[PDB]
Amino acid sequence: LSLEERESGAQAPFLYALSLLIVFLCLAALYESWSIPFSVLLVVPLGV
Amino acid sequence: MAQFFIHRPIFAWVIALVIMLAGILTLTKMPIAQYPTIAPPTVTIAATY
Amino acid sequence: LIVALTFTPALCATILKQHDPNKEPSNNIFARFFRSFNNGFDRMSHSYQNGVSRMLKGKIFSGVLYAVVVALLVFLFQKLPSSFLPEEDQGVVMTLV
Repeated sequence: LSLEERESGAQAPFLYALSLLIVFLCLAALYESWSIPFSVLLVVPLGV
Repeated sequence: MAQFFIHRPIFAWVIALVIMLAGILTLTKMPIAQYPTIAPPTVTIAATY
Repeated sequence: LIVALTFTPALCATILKQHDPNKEPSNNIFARFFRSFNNGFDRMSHSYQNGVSRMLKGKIFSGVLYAVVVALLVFLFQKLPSSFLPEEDQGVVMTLV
């Protein structure tokens, strides 16, 4: 498992950064505004 | 509907951009070859007298 | 079709701008080249309609032309050589002795 685990860890950061881009795009199509989505995006660290 | 997206332009840009990103992502993890797999299966048997 | 139904109309509404009803100067070097192209297609157009009109009138001629084009097709298919996959230089030669 030693050999397998090493490779697995590096990948996880990027999924977090991909999710953010997609969510911003979704927000914008919901409100029809490029800017509104930013307020919703700001709330995320508060939860964590 | 065209009429739907005529009045909601930002939404359309969002559909386009997502489809493009989806392509970009596949392009990094999609294999490359000259030809599609087209080799026929073959089995060889060997015996000695 | 999906993109055209969604992305293109949205783009047409925003990117395009209302036609200027009066634009008197309308002169540029690139515009001059286009104005010639624009008129050429219209010359092309009238001929096509006249051609069509004559074609509708002269049925025998149209029929003989169609027959000829079909005939050549038959002839030509028989005459063209055939193969599976075209030959390619892959930079290697195998010599068998």
